[PDB]
Amino acid sequence: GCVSNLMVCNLAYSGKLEELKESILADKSLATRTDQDSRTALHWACSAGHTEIVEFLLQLGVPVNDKDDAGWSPLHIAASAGRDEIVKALLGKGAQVNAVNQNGCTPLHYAASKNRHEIAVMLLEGGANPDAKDHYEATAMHRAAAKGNLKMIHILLYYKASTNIQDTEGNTPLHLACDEERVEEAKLLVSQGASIYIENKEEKTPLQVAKGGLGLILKRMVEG
Repeated sequence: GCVSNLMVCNLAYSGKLEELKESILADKSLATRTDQDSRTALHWACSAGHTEIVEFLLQLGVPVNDKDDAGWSPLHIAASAGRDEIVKALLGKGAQVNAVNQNGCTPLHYAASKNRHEIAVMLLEGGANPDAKDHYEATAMHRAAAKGNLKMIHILLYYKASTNIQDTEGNTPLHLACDEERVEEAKLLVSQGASIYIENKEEKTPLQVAKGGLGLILKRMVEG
């Protein structure tokens, strides 16, 4: 099905490399032409996951940090959709790992909440701010802790993410982990220095916010 009023974007999202190549080579201008969503063939290739296509466009010299209408860079799209090989190609053409979309999110926010382990690594290895805050001042850690993506928390801690940052509801990742009971998560978060003392905009602490059986575990981990 057609995703664009622009032929090339369709060709790209569909995987018609030969055709696409015929066109672009015919009108190099087509590699940068925008559509109804302000997207180029790059955006659509990244979305659909056509690596070969991304690489041809990249080597043609098209821009790698151009945002569509919602503020989505190709790296935003490659990250959110699990295109590991494409994320690699983008970082190798200098894609800005810290670009923010309209919603205040970086590529790492999406890699982190959809559990893109190998892609989170690439981003963080590529200079991604692990403490990047959205519009609610929430970080990847906030997400991982909430959803209890344990392997992801490990990754974010290896890359030096803060554990004691506060969203606009005054909540730290450890708050979130406790609120949703994430035992191993809330343990691990505090074994790396998450405060079991700090209060949200409800003067509540992580312990106050957890279902007894876990608020105790934590206090003894730190106090005993």
